[PDB]
Amino acid sequence: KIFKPEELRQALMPTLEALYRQDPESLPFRQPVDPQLLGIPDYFDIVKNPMDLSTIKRKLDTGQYQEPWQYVDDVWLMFNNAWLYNRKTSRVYKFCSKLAEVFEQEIDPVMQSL
Ligand SMILES: CCOC(=O)c1cn(C)c(=O)cc1Cl
Ligand SMILES: CCOC(=O)c1cn(C)c(=O)cc1Cl
Repeated sequence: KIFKPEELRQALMPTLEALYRQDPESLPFRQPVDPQLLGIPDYFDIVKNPMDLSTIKRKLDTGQYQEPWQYVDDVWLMFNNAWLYNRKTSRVYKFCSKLAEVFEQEIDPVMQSL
């Protein structure tokens, strides 16, 4: 079996809600990184394809995903960007690692139900 495109929001939104529920860990991920505002002006020199929770949520609300892998792909893009840009000792890097642990715990039982 599969999750059809029209089933994606109902099946996958709880995994995204679980990320948002992590506070403070999700806070650096809720909106697109604004390099000038955040005092990290080299961000787009390092990160080629930004991704954040608000973008994923909009795509999941508005039918922009056709298959589960596309949602999962954007989530890992968001995490990988943060592990790439931020130092291993940094708050954002460590928050990213916590969110990834939460994501794995939430997405695995959903995808393994198929
Ligand atoms: C996936 C449900 O969305 C949230 O849980 C959520 C969404 N936004 C846009 C927020 O700013 C905060 C939360 Cl908690
Ligand atoms: C809202 C504050 O966000 C950040 O400070 C931040 C977020 N991300 C995802 C980064 O990769 C780097 C920073 Cl500095």
